[PDB]
Amino acid sequence: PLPKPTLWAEPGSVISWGNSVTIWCQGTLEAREYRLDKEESPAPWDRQNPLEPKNKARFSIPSMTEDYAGRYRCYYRSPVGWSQPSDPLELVMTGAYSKPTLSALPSPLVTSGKSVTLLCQSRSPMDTFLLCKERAAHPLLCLRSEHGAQQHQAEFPMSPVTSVHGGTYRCFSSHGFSHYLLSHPSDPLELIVS
Repeated sequence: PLPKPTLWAEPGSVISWGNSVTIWCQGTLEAREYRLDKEESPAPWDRQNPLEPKNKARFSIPSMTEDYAGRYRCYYRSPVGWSQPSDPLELVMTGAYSKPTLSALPSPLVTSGKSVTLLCQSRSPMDTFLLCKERAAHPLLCLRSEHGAQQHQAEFPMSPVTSVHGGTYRCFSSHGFSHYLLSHPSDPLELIVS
């Protein structure tokens, strides 16, 4: 088997509508041709006669839209044949829906040891809500509230609240059936612990 190439995105896998992202696939110097499949799209989604140095291929997305969110796999051909496919790359878009609101009950000012509930609310019916703290770069990996029935809010109970929980939070809403399409992030909520 010809070993799979490596795939990544710059700046990364979470891109706001209208912003730029580049998908990079790196095989070897023996690569004669790179191809990218997008999940659920006709194959191949794109292709490149590498050059480049034939070491890597660049797939540019100048202006992100919902048509680009989802997963991608890269495979390449050398004189020997076709490679195994790369691990899939998830490309998440924010801005598919209006921003939700994020608030703290009873207050974002919390006494250490007590509890608080963060409330994320959406105008559009949503079944998935994600609560992310500062420095969380991958919203899909954040605390998640999933529901069968559509909702207009999700609660994130936090207990106990201590110094470590202090910081800035944002929430996102989505539908689980299109989980790579997120709302705009909510305005930031600063949790202040005393």
